Amino acid sequence: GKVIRTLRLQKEHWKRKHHKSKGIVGFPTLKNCEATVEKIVHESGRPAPLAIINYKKEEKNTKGLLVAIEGIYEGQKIQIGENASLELGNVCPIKEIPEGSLVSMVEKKPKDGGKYVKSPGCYATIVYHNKLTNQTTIKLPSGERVRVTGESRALLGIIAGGGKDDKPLLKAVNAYYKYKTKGKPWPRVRGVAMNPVDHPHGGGNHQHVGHPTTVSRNAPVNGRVGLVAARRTGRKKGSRKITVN
RNA sequence: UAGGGGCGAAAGACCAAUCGAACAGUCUAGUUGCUGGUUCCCUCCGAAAUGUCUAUCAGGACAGCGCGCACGCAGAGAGAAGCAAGGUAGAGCAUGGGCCGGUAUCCUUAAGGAGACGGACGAACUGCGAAUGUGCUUUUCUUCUAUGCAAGCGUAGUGGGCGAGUUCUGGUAAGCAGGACUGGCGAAGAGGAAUGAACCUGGCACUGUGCUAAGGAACCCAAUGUCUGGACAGAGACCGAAAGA
RNA sequence: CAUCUGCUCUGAAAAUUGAUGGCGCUUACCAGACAUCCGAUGCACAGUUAGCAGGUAGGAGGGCGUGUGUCUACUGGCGAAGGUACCGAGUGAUCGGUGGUGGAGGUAGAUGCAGAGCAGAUCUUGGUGGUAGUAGCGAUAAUUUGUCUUCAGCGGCAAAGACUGAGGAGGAGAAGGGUUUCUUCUCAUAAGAAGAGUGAGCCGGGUCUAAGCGAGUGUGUAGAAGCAUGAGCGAAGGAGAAACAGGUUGAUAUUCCUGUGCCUGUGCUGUCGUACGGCAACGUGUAUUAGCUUGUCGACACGAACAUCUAGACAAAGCAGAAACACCUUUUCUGUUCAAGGGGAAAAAGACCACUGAGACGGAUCAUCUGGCGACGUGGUUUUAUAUCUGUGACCAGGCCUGAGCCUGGUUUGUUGAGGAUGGUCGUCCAUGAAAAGACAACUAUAUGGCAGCACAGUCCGUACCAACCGUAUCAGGACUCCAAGGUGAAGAGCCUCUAGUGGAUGUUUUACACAUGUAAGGGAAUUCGGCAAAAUGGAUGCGUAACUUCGGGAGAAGUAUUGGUUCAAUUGUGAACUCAUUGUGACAAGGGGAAUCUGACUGUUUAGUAAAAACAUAGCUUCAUGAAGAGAGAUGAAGUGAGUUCUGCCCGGUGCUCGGUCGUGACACGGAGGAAAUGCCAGAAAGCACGGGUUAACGGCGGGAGUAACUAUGACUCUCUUAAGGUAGCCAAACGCCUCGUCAUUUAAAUGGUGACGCGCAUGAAUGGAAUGACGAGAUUCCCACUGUCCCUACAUGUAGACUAGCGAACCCAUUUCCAGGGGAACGGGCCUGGACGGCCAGCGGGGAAAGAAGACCCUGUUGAGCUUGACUCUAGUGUGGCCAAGUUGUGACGAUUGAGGCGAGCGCCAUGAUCAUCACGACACACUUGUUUAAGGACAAAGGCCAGAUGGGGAGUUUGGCUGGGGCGGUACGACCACAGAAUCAGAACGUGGUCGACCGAAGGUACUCACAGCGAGACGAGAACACUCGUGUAGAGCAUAAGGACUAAAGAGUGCCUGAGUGUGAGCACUACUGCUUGCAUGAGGGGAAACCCGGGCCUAGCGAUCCUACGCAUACGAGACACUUGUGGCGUGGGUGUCAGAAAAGUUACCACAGGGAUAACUGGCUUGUGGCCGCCGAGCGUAGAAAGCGACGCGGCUUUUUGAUUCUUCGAUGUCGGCUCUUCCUAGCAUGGCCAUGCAGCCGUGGCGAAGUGUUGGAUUGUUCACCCACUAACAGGGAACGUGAGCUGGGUUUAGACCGUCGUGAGACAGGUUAGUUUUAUCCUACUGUCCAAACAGUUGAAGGGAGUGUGGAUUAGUACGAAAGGAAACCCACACGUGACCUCUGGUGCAGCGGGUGUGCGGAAGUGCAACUGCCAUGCUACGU
RNA sequence: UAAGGAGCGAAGGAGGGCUAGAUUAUUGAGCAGCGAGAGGUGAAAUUUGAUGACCUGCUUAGGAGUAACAGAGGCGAAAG
Repeated sequence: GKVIRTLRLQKEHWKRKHHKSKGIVGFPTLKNCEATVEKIVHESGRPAPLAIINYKKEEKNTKGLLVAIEGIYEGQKIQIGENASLELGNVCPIKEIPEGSLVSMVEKKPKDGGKYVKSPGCYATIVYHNKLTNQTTIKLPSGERVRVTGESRALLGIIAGGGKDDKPLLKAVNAYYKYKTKGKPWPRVRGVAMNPVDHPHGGGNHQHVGHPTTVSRNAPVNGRVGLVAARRTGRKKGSRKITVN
């Protein structure tokens, strides 16, 4: 047969375009700074708003981008790095923040610029500090617990734009605007409605799959469709998670 | 974004009147056990549609039947006369299978059974047995025979057949399917059955005079009349049963 | 009288008209005989001749002709070759001469070399016919008259008549074209030839940057591709310094000329400058370069309402000129202009500054709103149009003259108003709506800078025209944009007009059949698969509006009434009166409505060119995988179901996916033992596999049999088999039910239909999603109201073609000689044989030419393909897993490998610890390697490369998927062997002919020598019986012989008993159609067997139990071995084993309804032919039955025929094509007689019937369900018989069924896919030829006639009278003449319907100044003549 | 007014809403010790344990609750 939809959309001419982008998002590199928030802006592909910051490096003014936490305003002064106060919207070394606190834009290793929590409405929880090894345990929004060194930086607050998934998209055109900038195929034609030249689920005198939909992790790429390496299937209840800090 | 690739609100849709794999050009005069065609005259000879093996059944090869060149040469698609083998037609029912009825007598019953016998029968019953056909010897056995036979060598076509008379098997039968024997049409014209591949007479270089065949002889149409019996039905010359006055 | 033989007779019925061959024959027949004649390519005689003589496929011998070579002989201007008429020679292929034409070359003989002879190939190229002066040439607005040319153009010009109608058939640009544009001449004409024509600082290109492309360099590659970075490039419609009026040419113009300007720079001469004002909001002053830095401009979505301006359009008055006047009118028409640049208001809308000090309150918008972070008020500051003036006069209208110049006007007011411009507000979004070049301000330094005059400069390329573009063209198609008047009306709708633009194949009143349209008595879907098509409804205003519902909707529900003109009131609500001959959204424009069911939620999308859908999409719902990112779990990808409401039961046995451990297996490397060494051997061994768990909103799956309740039925209850679990809740003859047209109710006169119920449901059912509704479908289906030419049943009229005529002018197709009936024939003839008939012409028509299209698409065959699937065969990319490979450095412990000095148990193995090399975790440093944490972080790990080895692998690649066969498939095996039967008494001998057997078994069931029988039957012998052991007599096999069938065997070949391993070893010859195989037989040998010996034995009493080349295993002796020699491996020879059952021997699964190619009537799906089982119809006999009684009527059990209208059986004709079911329409034939006419019998009183005979003239209907033929009901009737003609009839129609490609359901399949199972959507081409048929002319002067031959026509019902009669116990109950009607036939318009071309009238919208006369769009009342039936 | 409503003074109650804290207990994980059974009942089986249960230490993570004092005691319109 021919090449499936899933492979074609991974070729280079289909990658997302950057022509409307504001810049690369991430923290400054300097040990200490005082910054001012210049503007709060929407960026074409992203639902969380961005804040433009201004800080001096040598004598010269320089500009950066952060993801906005909820409760900043244009004109606010913010303090970055060691010796910053625990005030909403400051950036601090993680070892300085008390247990049970909520944080965003956490660095996985020092000076990486911030990864981890970046989507609207999300946060992470500080669950443990180890005074020997200088590690800290953070609980991520998937439920995963990960350990990071005390020298990493983090932003104090919750990411702006929460609640967005409460309102249903009642019409086809509303879905159109949401997926127009994403990589997923919309509208999505079902594999059982294709001919066998186009998809492993195609063909036959009734619409059916005909073979089990759970497939191996090591299966060849042009036929790896369906539920890939599923441990279980169906709507029944699972089992207890195992937890360590 | 480009061909075993694209693109698809999915129809195998669309990608320059081309898409269940584009166009241009080359390899390439790709291959073909299958269809079509294959160019002058006269003379002489003249088939086969069967057997064995084949991923064989619309094809091959080997053998059998033609022709050419021919070393050589007592032979013959016919009879007699001695001699073998055969189990069909007819005939029979003696081992085996198998239908109906029995006198005297016998056994029991007071029923039935057996029976000295008669009638009816078999592709896989036989005690007897033809005609026709087959083989052996003898030219020291009639009759024919050189314009004849012919080892050997080289090489062709053929390997869908069909029909008549006599017979057979399967089938209600069939211008049906399948065998055997002797001549045909295939590859055969001419005269006759009004017409007809195969039926009757009878086998063809080219002319002329006579005669016959088969079939005809009022007229169409070359040749026709006679004698004796039957027969009356718009009958017969061409044409159907059991049953009948 | 009874039998038998001959001829006649009865049994004896088929579809166009018919066949002893015809006409005829009764003395042309049947049977028995007789005469002699006619008749072959045969026979006789005679010529010619080698004479011996037919011939396909095929084979051989001798000759004729063509282009060129070598030689010999000749020839041509006193006319060569060629070509054309005649004449001679040869059996023939061919050859020779004569007369005209032609104008320079040509042969005869013998040999040599070949591109060496045509009727055909749907042959190749070129040229020409018939058809044929024919088919056609005419969609759109429309044309007439005069006059000149033209020389014969509806060409030009005047006057009329029309049309596009400002979302134009008008005026311009772009893409595309490229001289098509202008002048002259000529026809050569959508034709040529010769010239001429496009002028810029201010218009556009050359500039900037979007999405993006990229030279070079780095890395890579055999070279490439690719990847990282990046000079340069990327918009004639995005950003982008500065121009406008009026004139002029045959053709250019914001480009030329005149006038008035502007931008960017340069230079001269004058003339001034180095600062101030306001509480402030800010002003006055035309101001230099340069630089940091901060900001602004360039610089931006959609939608709605409200202001203001400008084009435009109206109406009054003034003047100037036009139109109209039988009448009337100060009625009607055209005009009334002002650019860029300069100067400049009031106004409206917002910002802001000073004073002031406000509320349970003031201000303010069409709408939101607004104020102590300062309201109202009073005075100011600033930003954004426009009117008006100047632009020095141009331009327009009119008058007077004129081959030129003068003169006069261009004045005032009101209403409205964009489809253009601008301003400040408001709404929407999980969508927030480009960059850069180039500018400007503030701040800091620095200063000869501003203005006026005059002068200079600004390169290069494009510039004509389009109705001329792409479709083979002068093609009804396609193709990016701009400007836009008046009336009617909501409206750049339709209809009518102004500005501007427009047109030719000719004449004829022109039948039939058409194509676009009108109208119709009475009836109203009766029509048809189906209301398909048409009709009906229609705008605005008011009254009045149901079920159900997600509460939004349904809803314009439905149902009803009103509407013109005039003259008034009243001011947006509307009222009232008067008036008209059909009435008023008058033309144009403009919904039919209701009740239910199946199905998809909705708007949206799709097979360009047969499918618009129930299919796809969609919002919502659920599952899966991941902490990797230029992205970071409210994320990023993969699947399934299909909005909302309400539910979503049970199963982890199989298959898959996933998790955990090894107990076993499982590669290469790395080790070990041995040997002179190679080859082998042993260990070792990840992941996988196996094993144990999880998982169905994963693939999917979800039962049988018996009994049992006070009538019968049914079974809550019991028992029994069975499993992974035995279909829960719901729903149903449903788009899913075979039987099936299921049963009951309702709808109709009548229901294969619809709806409601019921349910052991062939084969319903739960995100392979189940069930109940709303709103919305060009979706499928049933019914009702309105409405109608769909129909009964057709008639009349209009336009355009068509017929005839002038001008112009083709194609398909074609072996052609073409009237029928029967016969035969390749089984349906135009042509052949025997009969019936025989002409040409013009216009129509569709019976035939199995008419033309196109090497049948269905079906089979080919050792021909391609797309797609998987549990087919053999490989492969990707993904995982192991060991090894760039000398990192140094610590600690550990297991392991190798050998000593210790200890235990009757020097052994076992237990202690001490030295020698690798080596697995763990630490701590920095040097390889990694990362924009980069003057940095990690770190010998990772990540990325390389060489070998295992695992997985329809993601892909190649290929295969036997044969015979009463077509193929499914089934069997007639595919290798053996016996019997038949195949007309040797042997042989076919069919999916008949009855069967084989793929082995046995140390004896083999070899030998000797002994004796057997199966039964008749007597005996205790228990002991039907049947126990023992005896005597008979006993030709009635028994046995392992295993089919046949043959064979008696002191044995059978049953016993003894001994043996001949079921030896070498090597020959033969038989069965004879290779393999099986058997028969010769000679030589054994320290061979059995027997006294003669004799016998190298398997089974005989006929069946089996297999090549190459490779490999074993036995046997004799060989070979590379320069030489020794050994371990190897190679030769003979013979046996390991195996091919498709058995004279390849290594192999499906599907195509998406399909291709070569062929086949060697072979299926129609018709025809042969047959007639089965279907239908008729005879013979007489057992019984009929109230008696064979036979009025019947007729068992048996027996003989006919028919082709049923279905089989067979495969002769057609696969380079004979259009396939039913209906509609129309004609003819048959009889086996339903009605109607004449008769005979009766169990015939009469009435009504029943059985038969001669007879085919005239009849045999309207409907409901269904695609039906068929069936079954209702209504009528004299009666509602049965059939044929290529299952009559598609260049006659229709297209409901079946049978291409889309899609749903059930059952089957792992799947692609299947299903004489159900459902819905699905392109019907061409006559102009010949012949037939229908009419028309000629053959046939004119007037009057004749009648050969051909055609043919009237059929039936009722009433009255006989008559309440005959006849019958009664009840009942018949038989001419006359009159009324229906159907059919032929005519006719006096009457009555219908139609409206000629004729008279009326109104609506808009044109010609009014009235009168009238155009266009079309509407409407009456109606001559004519034609017609619903009339006579 | 030994009818009602407004108000003053000192005091009492598990009456109600909110904010910030608490002693144990029951489960779950981590690590350490030990080396065979634990659980449950009238009596037992499903079941769990050498991948170390049970029991004893130390760490942690959550979400409920307020024992004994506590009564013919108190409060509220009742539910509480």
